[PDB]
Amino acid sequence: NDYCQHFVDTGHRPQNFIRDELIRLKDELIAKSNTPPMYLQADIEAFDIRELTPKFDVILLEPPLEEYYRKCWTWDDIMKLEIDEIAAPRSFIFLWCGSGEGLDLGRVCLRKWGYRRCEDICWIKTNKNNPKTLDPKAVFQRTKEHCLMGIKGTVDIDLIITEEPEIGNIEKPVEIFHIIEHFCLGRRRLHLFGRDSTIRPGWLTVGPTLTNSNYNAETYASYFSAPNSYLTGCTEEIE
Amino acid sequence: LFPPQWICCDIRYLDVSILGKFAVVMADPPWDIHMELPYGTLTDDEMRRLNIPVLQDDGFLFLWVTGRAMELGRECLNLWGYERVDEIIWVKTNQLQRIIHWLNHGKEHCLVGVKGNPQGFNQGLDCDVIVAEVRSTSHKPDEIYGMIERLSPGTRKIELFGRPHNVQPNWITLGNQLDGIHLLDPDVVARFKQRYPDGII
Ligand SMILES: O=C(NC[C@@]1(O)CCCN(c2cc(NCc3ccccc3)ncn2)C1)c1ccc(CN2CC3(CCC3)C2)cc1
Repeated sequence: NDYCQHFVDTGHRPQNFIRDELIRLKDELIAKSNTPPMYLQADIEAFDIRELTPKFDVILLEPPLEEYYRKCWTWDDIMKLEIDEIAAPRSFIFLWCGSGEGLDLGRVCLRKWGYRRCEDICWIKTNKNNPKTLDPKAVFQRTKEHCLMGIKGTVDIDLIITEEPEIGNIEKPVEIFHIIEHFCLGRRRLHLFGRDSTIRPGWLTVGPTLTNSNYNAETYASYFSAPNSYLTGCTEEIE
Repeated sequence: LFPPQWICCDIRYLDVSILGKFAVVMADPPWDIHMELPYGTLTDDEMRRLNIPVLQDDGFLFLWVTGRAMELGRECLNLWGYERVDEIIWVKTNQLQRIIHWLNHGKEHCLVGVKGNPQGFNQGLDCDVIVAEVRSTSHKPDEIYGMIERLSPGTRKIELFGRPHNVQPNWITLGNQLDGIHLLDPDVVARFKQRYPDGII
């Protein structure tokens, strides 16, 4: 059966018909390792990023693109972020890119801050509860977003399938956090452009819409002072 | 001439200028993806040097990428004069509709580049996600010919590095495992005889 034809016929995106412990202790081990959640309201355009210390093992960059809203950041603004200055020598980035120019401009950024792309994670949005308006350049209906993963220095698939959120809901699937956390990449984890609704144990959120802050660089670096500096986030805490 | 046509050859050495202009190009190149080779790869410069620009004036390029070709194909796609404007991903399932480095790969990507100013194309009929069963290895799903047909019906299309199961009405398949030359468009036949009078390329 041809689900591309079926979509031309009925409006059901092909992904709608994708079908369908053991790794559960690694979830407890992440949770035991997770630092207290930390959050800081900041206007990142006008905020000297270096103030965020120490260097991060993982950065999750979720800038508010105008394409999400059918204050927005252009790729002009994102590129000029000095991400290289707060990223640990060996470290990872997960960059939400949307589905338009970002799939290219986000790769420019990854190279600009000095990462090589190792993984292209697609969020495929089903429309099971509503069998869209197009971008001028668009050739097909765009039914997914891309989260690019970059590495610098020396269980899970690259897909997240969920139902298209309500128009004007800009949240990305929490599953990205599981994928990231199951990688065991370190505990200094930074979420740039989080919201109140994205604050999470084992993460530092920084964003303009945060209503409360609790960040303290000194308190923050104490979660990683010896003997905890090199943990993966997937091991038992040291006694 | 609507029915299938194909050319066994090496897209490196074939003078693609004889084939005229196409509404859609599709290419499934053997990128050197710094891994072990179960087929002859092309080098990055051989990739860059491919004479894709002569094939179109206004129309669409479809370009399968994987690994570091995701970046490199963006380079070739740009060098050849295309802007990337979409990107299809094919979700690989089995017969029961469940999905088949750092992550396990559940998909293959196909960049969509545009060139010139195409007009009269049915933009927005399909969506950028394919769900289709994996057949052989290195085997693109037939569904993409339907999306390309709806997008630009009746028009001339050309496929690079196709295999023999890929030969479709309205297409000309180029590949090194096809069974000789089979050409029906007379203008093509003419130019082919003119450029290759002794039949060898
Ligand atoms: O290569 C491959 N398959 C062997 C061929 O034989 C096949 C027939 C056509 N084909 C040439 C190759 C050619 N030059 C090559 C050459 C260079 C040096 C010495 C000998 C040959 N010229 C003229 N047709 C190459 C190949 C390419 C891409 C992929 C990956 N994608 C496939 C994918 C789409 C969806 C799944 C993703 C997998 C396999």
